[PDB]
Amino acid sequence: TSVGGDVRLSEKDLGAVLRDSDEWAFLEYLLQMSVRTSRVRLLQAWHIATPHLVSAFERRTQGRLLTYSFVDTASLDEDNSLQDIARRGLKIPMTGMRF
Amino acid sequence: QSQSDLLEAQKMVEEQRLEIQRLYKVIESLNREKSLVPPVVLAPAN
Amino acid sequence: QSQSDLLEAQKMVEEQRLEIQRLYKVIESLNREKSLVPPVVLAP
Amino acid sequence: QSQSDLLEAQKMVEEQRLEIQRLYKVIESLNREKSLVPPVVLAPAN
Amino acid sequence: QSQSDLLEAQKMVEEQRLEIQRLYKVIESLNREKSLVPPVVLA
Amino acid sequence: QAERFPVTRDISLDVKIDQMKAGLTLTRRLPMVYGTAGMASHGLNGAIRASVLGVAYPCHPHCVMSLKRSPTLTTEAA
Amino acid sequence: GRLATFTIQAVNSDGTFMRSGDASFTVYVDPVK
Amino acid sequence: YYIPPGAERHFVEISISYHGRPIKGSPFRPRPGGPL
Amino acid sequence: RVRNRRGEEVADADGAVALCFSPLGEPQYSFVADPTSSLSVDAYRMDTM
Amino acid sequence: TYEGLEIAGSPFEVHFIRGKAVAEACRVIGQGAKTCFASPSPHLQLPYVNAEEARALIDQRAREEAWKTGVEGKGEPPKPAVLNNYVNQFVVAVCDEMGNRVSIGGHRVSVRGSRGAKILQVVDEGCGTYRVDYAVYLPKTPLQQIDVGLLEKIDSYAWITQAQPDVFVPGIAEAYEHIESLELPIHTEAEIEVLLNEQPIFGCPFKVRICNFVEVFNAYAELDRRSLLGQQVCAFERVLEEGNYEEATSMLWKVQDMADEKQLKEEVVKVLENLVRKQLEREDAQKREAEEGGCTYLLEETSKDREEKRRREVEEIRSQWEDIHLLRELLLRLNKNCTDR
Amino acid sequence: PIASAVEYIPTSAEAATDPNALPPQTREIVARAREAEERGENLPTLMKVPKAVCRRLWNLLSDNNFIPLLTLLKASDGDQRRRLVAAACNLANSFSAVPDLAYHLFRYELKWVGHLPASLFLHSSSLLFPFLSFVTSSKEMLLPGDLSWLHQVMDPVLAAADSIVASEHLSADQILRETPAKLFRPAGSLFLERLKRLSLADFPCTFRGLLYLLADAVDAQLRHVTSSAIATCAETLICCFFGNFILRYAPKDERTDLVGLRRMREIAERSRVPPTYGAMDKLLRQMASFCWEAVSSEAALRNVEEQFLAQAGKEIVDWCALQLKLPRLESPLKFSSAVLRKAADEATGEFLQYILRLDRDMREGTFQSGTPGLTERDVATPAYEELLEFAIRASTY
Amino acid sequence: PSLKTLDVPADQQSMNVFLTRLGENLPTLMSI
Amino acid sequence: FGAHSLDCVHPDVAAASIGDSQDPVGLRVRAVVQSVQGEHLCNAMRLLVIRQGDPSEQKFFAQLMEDRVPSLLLTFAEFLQKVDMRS
Repeated sequence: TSVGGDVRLSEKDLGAVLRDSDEWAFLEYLLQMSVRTSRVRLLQAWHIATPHLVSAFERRTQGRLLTYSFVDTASLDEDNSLQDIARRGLKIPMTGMRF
Repeated sequence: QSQSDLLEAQKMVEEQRLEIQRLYKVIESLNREKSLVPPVVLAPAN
Repeated sequence: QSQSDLLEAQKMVEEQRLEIQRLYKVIESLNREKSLVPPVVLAP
Repeated sequence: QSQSDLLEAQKMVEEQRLEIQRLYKVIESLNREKSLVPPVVLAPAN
Repeated sequence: QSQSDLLEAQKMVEEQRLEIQRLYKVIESLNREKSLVPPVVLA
Repeated sequence: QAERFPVTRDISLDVKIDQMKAGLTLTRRLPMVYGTAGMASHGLNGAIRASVLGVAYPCHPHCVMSLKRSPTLTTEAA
Repeated sequence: GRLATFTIQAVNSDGTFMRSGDASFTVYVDPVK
Repeated sequence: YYIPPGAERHFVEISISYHGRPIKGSPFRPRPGGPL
Repeated sequence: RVRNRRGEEVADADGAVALCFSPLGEPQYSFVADPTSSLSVDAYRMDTM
Repeated sequence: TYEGLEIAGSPFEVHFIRGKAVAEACRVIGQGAKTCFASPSPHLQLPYVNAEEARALIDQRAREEAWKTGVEGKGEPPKPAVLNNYVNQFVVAVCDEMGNRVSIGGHRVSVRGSRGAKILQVVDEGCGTYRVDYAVYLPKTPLQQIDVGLLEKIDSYAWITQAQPDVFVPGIAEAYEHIESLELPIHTEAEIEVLLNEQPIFGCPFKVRICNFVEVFNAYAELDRRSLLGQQVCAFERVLEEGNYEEATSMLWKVQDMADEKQLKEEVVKVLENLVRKQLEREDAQKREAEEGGCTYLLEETSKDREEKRRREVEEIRSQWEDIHLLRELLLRLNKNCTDR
Repeated sequence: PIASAVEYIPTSAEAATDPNALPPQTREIVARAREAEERGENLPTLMKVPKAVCRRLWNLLSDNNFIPLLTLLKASDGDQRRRLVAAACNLANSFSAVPDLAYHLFRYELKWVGHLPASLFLHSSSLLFPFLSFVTSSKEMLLPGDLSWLHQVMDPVLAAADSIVASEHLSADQILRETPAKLFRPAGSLFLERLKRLSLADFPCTFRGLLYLLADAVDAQLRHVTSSAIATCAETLICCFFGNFILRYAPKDERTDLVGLRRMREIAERSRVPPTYGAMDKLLRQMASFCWEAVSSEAALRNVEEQFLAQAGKEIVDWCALQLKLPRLESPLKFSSAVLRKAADEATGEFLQYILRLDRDMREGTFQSGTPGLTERDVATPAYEELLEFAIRASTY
Repeated sequence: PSLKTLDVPADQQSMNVFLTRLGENLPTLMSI
Repeated sequence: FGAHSLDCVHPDVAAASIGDSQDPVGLRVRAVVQSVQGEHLCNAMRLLVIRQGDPSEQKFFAQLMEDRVPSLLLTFAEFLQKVDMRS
């Protein structure tokens, strides 16, 4: 939640999600379904999945099942700051992490 | 602290030497290729 | 000797940095001075 | 005294002449940049 | 022989003293600018 | 002949400097007679590759048909 | 352990150079003890 | 080289060497100096 | 490389080697509240990374 | 340890050295990535200053003074101004590919700042704590067009979003959308680009926001009042509001006359006669081509006479370019003076 | 939108260590590169006349005891002569034939001045002084170890000159308008004192070699080391070796017309021998001037500066009379090879261009010889004609 | 941090002074 | 010594170069050296100037008596226990 250092989320790094697009409709529906209320609305969205992490995820979960899930960034440990998530891909501690 | 910075130093010299090696390859190729570019020829319509 | 090897090696660090500054000066020279572009000739 | 000068003036001439050679290269390095077109060469028929 | 090369050296050196004035007047002339124009006029 | 007429020398030279910037070194390919083959080099996917990368597919820099640049010939062909 | 090379050019007794190349010039190297 | 106080009966050797190839007498094996 | 009492490089010497680690020095820390105004890069990261 | 018993001498001292310092993992620490305090530009160009500024002001002030209103004789302080040159600061900490600081310096960090930013130093400070300190310079003549009302609003938007993003406040996103659509001079934003081995670190480009639009406007307007021209400007602006339009416009005739600088004019005039004299000389050389075309033809040229001819032709184009540039410079300067008047 | 004002131009800075926390050795190196960007030789530290052309040119230019080299070298007049004597030393350094060049240039120059008195062998010749000036006082011939040794002997002497300037508060105008013997007398005595603690063995093996070569050549064109050979080797030591160290490597809006004038004063003041250094060189020239007098000897020394210059001269005579007369030590001529393959390129380029220009100079005919007595027929030797055939062929090759 | 200038904003010489801030007599000695 | 850098100093002439620049820092250095010269009976002690980084270095460190030289690898501390258990 502290975006690594004091850095603004720019556009040359991790991309922006446009307003009233079909990604601004997909993130509304899958989140409003989990909370079951319409009083949840999004004001900013970003895209984190680099093609390095997409290819690594596809090779690992070949034949598995894929679930969409949310994780709170403030409750996330400080080493999984948003700058490091754009590099490594949300490293798992040896004690595991829930979803 | 002097020893930890010392073993730091040979690794930094080695990494800077690799970046020198990359730069000498690019400089050599750019200088060699900067005589064989085909110059463009323009002619009037009328 | 531990400190003297530190100052001589940091001297080599400043050697390699100044070389990196300077080869990048030739790199930004060739890119930005428009010598990697075809010259133009006006034939009739 | 006429050899202390001509060993002072010859250094002055030689140092400024080598500085003239850096002069023509930094003039020509600017010229090409700040310019808005690769060298234009008018080539008519002899 | 010493003065035949001293008048050569002094006349030469004053010629470059006017040329330092001539030539790094031009780099300050050129900085001072966004983009010049081609010298071609054709016609 | 296979070294002085390569398949691709890429669109420009500023992209060579870009690949050095935040990237890797440069590639040297040597003369090579046979084995410059497959698709993706000069098949019909070389045309799709040339349209994407911004270059020309047959004989990458040009479509050479003569031995000298002739203004006279282009003026008479206009 | 590498070459140590020097060039000897034969000279006529008056000063001009013999551009023919017919003169043996043996070289004996003596390490002084 | 130094041997720690309490580890003098151990196996101790020194392997001074240039780039890849050793020197005369490596893998040098020093013996305990004083008695016992 | 394993050896016996005099040293002859025992081959049938099935055992186990462990690499337990320990730290060295004095236990340092820093907190610095709002490490951004004072440019305290030493303790901006909270587990002193 | 083998079978739980120490082997050889095994307090084995192990050093650990971090891996390759990847550029995009470096952190930025400080307020210098959100908030840049603008400063007056040293590349300012006030209108022209001459000696009759003091003579016209002293004569006019002491004519109203030295009798009843304006006895003076106090030595009142003119209050010399308090312009602030701000040096904003932020520190780039170089880390490796899993987030550990580099213990010594020596890396390549180049910082380039555009649209107002002027990077002064990037200091090593021993261990890698690369400190970038900069100053944002705002241009003079576009700033005075925008009123204080718009500059104050932009100042308040940058103050509230210096820590929390634009999302957290209810309305800032359409406020900055309004600001970009106000399509105004000054970028209202400064650019900083930080590169390690010339690769962009995370969050490049840095868009720092200015929070002194009010302060640099007040300092610039106070500098215009302090300058000798603007004292005469406020002299007749006080005249118009009370009335007396004839004496009001007479100070305009006076100020325009002394801002119609004579010295730059006949330097243009004299070198203009010099250029036209040169033009007549070059076709006179075209005339003497026939003069040395009706003679010689049996008096042959020498090898150095060709080489000196090439030298005089090159130096003739050099001198032609020299006095044309001088004219162009004088003309641009006179154009500035005329625009100001 | 947005006018192109001057504060919106992008500005680039750079990472640099604070120059108060750096050690002085890295401070010297970082500052040396930052002065080298004004000088413009920041081209890469690693990086065409064929080798057959360069070899064949030296084989012709070495003919007949170096007559085709020193005839062209005398035929030039005042600026190409400096470039040909520079190219001669660089080409001789490429093939390491410097002992052969030095031996035959000393013989030919002394032959040409042999009818002329002994006191001015060095100072009325044409090529003897510029040859030793370029061999032992140039960037592309002198060794970095030789520069360090030349620093040692003369830096406490020049610092003593600086200290006597600041102690008496002498202005820069007063140095250049007063005799150098009046002001810098203690510092000159320091140079006399340091010369006696020096042996020729301590000289860095190239100065001793050239002193030995010039001694036997002067002894040849006088008639066992004679007294006139003592004085002329002292002349090439104080005037040409040490004198060419002080006057050589020794450290320490507005209109376009006005900014050019402001900087031109700066670049002419920086590249300028300071007045206390130039006057100290003048004193060393005057010490060598009295060297000939003490050798030939009285001459009525009525001053306070004249006893000092005569005693300086006589002690220089007594020092050079001993050290030159010792049994000949090993004296190998060592020279820098930092620029060697490139230095031979404009060397062979300069001779091949000069032979072609001189041929065109004689054929149409405007050749003014710089040497008073060397005519056109001495240049029209058949050896020069065969040099012309090589220059015509090698222009295309 | 800021630099205090009383009119005529800071030139390059006065600026770099602030950057570096932020980041018996001799004649008897010579005669004895 | 009047030298601009360390590589302008060499051991052979730097003994005679002390105090020649007439700067009170270096003239004090000559005062200290000459005081040690005259404190003993004879004024003839030859002075070497040994920079860090030369082959002539070990003449200085071998006279460092608390330290450990090639001849004896004992400090003054370690020699003191060895004369104590042997006593």
